[PDB]
Amino acid sequence: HQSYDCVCVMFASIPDFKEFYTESDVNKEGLECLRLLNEIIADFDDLLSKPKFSGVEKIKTIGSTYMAATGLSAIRQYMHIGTMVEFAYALVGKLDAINKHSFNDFKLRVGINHGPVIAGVIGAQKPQYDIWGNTVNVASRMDSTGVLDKIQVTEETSLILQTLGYTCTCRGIINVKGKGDLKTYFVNT
Amino acid sequence: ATHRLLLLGAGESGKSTIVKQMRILHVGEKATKVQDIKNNLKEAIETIVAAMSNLVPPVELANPENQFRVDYILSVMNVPDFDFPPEFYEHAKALWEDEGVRACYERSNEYQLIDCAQYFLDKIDVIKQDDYVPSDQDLLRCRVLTSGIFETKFQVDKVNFHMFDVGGQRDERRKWIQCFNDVTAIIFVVASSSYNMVIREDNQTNRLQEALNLFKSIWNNRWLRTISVILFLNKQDLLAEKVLAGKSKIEDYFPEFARYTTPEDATPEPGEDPRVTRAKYFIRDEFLRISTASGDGRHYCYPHFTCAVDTENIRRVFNDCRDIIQRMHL
Amino acid sequence: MMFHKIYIQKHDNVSILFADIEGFTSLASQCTAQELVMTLNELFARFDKLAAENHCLRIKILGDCYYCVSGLPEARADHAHCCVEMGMDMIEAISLVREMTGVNVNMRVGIHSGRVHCGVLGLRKWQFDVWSNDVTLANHMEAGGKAGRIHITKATLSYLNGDYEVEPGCGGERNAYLKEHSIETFLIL
Ligand SMILES: CNc1ccccc1C(=O)O[C@H]1[C@@H](O)[C@H](n2cnc3c(=O)[nH]c(N)nc32)O[C@@H]1COP(=O)(O)OP(=O)(O)OP(=O)(O)O
Ligand SMILES: Nc1nc2c(ncn2[C@@H]2O[C@H](COP(=O)(O)OP(=O)(O)OP(O)(O)=S)[C@@H](O)[C@H]2O)c(=O)[nH]1
Ligand SMILES: C=C[C@@]1(C)CC(=O)[C@]2(O)[C@@]3(C)[C@@H](O)CCC(C)(C)[C@@H]3[C@H](O)[C@H](OC(C)=O)[C@@]2(C)O1
Ligand SMILES: [Cl-]
Ligand SMILES: [Mg+2]
Ligand SMILES: [Mg+2]
Ligand SMILES: [Mg+2]
Repeated sequence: HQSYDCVCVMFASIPDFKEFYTESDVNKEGLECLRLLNEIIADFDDLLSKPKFSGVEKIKTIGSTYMAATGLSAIRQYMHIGTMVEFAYALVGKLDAINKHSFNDFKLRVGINHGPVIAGVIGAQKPQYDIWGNTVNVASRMDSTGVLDKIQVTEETSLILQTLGYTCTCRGIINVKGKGDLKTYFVNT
Repeated sequence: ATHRLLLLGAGESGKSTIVKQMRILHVGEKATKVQDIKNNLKEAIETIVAAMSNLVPPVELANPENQFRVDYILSVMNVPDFDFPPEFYEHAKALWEDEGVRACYERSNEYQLIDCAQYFLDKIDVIKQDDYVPSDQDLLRCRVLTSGIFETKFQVDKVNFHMFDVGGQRDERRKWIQCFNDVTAIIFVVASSSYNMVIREDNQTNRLQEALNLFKSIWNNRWLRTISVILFLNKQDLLAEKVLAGKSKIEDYFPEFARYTTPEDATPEPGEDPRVTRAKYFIRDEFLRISTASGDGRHYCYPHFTCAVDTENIRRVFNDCRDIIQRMHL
Repeated sequence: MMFHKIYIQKHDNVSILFADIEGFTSLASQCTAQELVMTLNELFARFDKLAAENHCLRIKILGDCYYCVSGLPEARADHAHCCVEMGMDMIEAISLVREMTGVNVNMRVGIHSGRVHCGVLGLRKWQFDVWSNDVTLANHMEAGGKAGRIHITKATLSYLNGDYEVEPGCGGERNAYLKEHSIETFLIL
């Protein structure tokens, strides 16, 4: 397994789900809930097969959190970075689409970042594909502390986005365990 | 062959009331629901007196004396555990007797007020007895909000039904989906009389219009594109009174009514004022336009002019349903 | 036809185990980005082996968080000891590699026993996972555990048939979730 120098990792989570999940005899012990989530996760994958997102890779799904990444199909140079944001919106358009038919108000929370990672597989049993790198740790932390319906980008990510036609706002400082305190930004719409 | 029926509709639409009939019809605990009846009685009176002054124009009592009873009903309004002292029923009745209090009642649409209002208030003398035992009608009339999903399982002619009651309120609609998968049919409930009222959720959205957009939301659902809806246009009685009373014209809440003329296939019940016939079918067609738009014959809509409090009308209609469930091989 | 076919299935009487490279970033700040990935892969390579022996089932690897479960695929009434054993192995295992890592590390195990809902979500890049409140508790148990020790629930203990020496875990004081739901916890000796 190789390592890239510029991969754009994204995390889109639904905080409002852990509560939605109920284990009552009525909902078959939380089956009906997972059924809804299954719809959601599926509705999200029906994006990966679209031409404009032909460069996005669904890495996995942790709980109700979607993990994608753009720029793994390589050996602007930072345009795949803007596509990850184009995708973030995508998920939203679809997450609120579901809300129409479920009488819900699920809000998505995103954490985008970009930098060196280490793609590859892991695990002897049934080898599974995953990318490592500090770049990933910050992306996740850029979500767990994000704000609903807001994408959280770092400084340079902020910069690159502006040089791509994006307006940003400073969230303020945030503590990223391991990297200390970091200044973050919210993408404007 | 077991079924799963999901009752859907806005708040106080009458879902809970229909599930009651199913127990009354196909299924000494009352000592517990007596409390709930006295709470209705209390909320009813205190709500009316409370709106007296807030309404525009304000409503004045016909009895200046009753002003002291008004102070009472209010001083106890927020009270946690009310003991319902023998006085309560007196001041309460005294107020129900007051002409101004009733004057304000005839405008109860201008504020949120339960339906069993007049019903229960007209029997304070009975509910106050320590030997008071609720009739079956007093249960069909009692009003308690539903929060969550509860499954009533009854049987008819060795056939099983699994009734599903959910919260009609908005914040409740999110739990509905948990019953969407694998459901025989949908019993959609509509407050056919609540056309001149607004919902409790925001005090602006017309109760009927809400029931419409809600129906449109269900009918045009991405998970109910084949599930058939048994539309229950309820509260026909409360409707007719309003229509005949004529105090609040329909073409003033739903202007499209002015251009409406009574149907052809109209089968008006024995001795029914054409004005009513016209009105009730209006409300029904309003719903039919929603179901006629899409669906593409993958699912159908079977309306009904029901009255959930009438165990007689419910026994009847529930059969016209049981037929559809068989006839359509659902 | 209406909802996407969901590939899930309820599974009662099963034990769930979670593990974490306590202080991962404390070591992630001295080892090359790669040496960590090799170390990590090295570790879990051994784990998965241990896993198949103890009748466990690796479910998914999330960075330093490894979690399997016993009682599946085929229901084994011995689902209690399996994870305890697994927990045992993961303890010594990490210590062996803790040498080659040339840095202070240790596993924090958590085990709960209840019912689950396993399968796969969405429709792309499928990955076997598990879901239930019990699954959440097991995770939280791990979170509120101690280095080198195996934290368990009173539920997990009622399945060990008094075959293990235990002591008060007092997890209520280490993890909020355990506190909130007043969960009696214990530690294997
Ligand atoms: C300098 N950092 C790294 C260099 C090479 C490879 C990874 C890292 C790194 O920062 O990894 C972290 C996540 O990306 C990474 N991680 C977490 N979930 C996932 C995941 O789902 N996939 C991948 N690939 N990595 C994940 O594991 C790590 C654990 O962080 P947690 O926030 O989960 O805290 P903790 O598990 O409690 O350990 P701690 O320091 O108290 O003890
Ligand atoms: N007069 C009259 N009252 C009715 C009729 N149907 C229902 N009600 C009354 O309406 C009130 C509200 O009914 P209910 O069945 O509680 O609504 P709901 O849909 O179950 O509302 P929720 O409980 O989800 S919030 C009750 O007090 C009941 O007695 C009817 O046909 N006529
Ligand atoms: C999806 C629903 C729900 C409620 C069910 C569940 O058992 C989980 O999926 C686990 C515990 C469980 O699947 C094991 C993995 C992991 C990663 C620990 C999940 C997350 O913590 C989920 O929460 C998040 C934060 O998505 C959680 C708790 O969410
Ligand atoms: Cl209604
Ligand atoms: Mg109800
Ligand atoms: Mg750790
Ligand atoms: Mg971890």
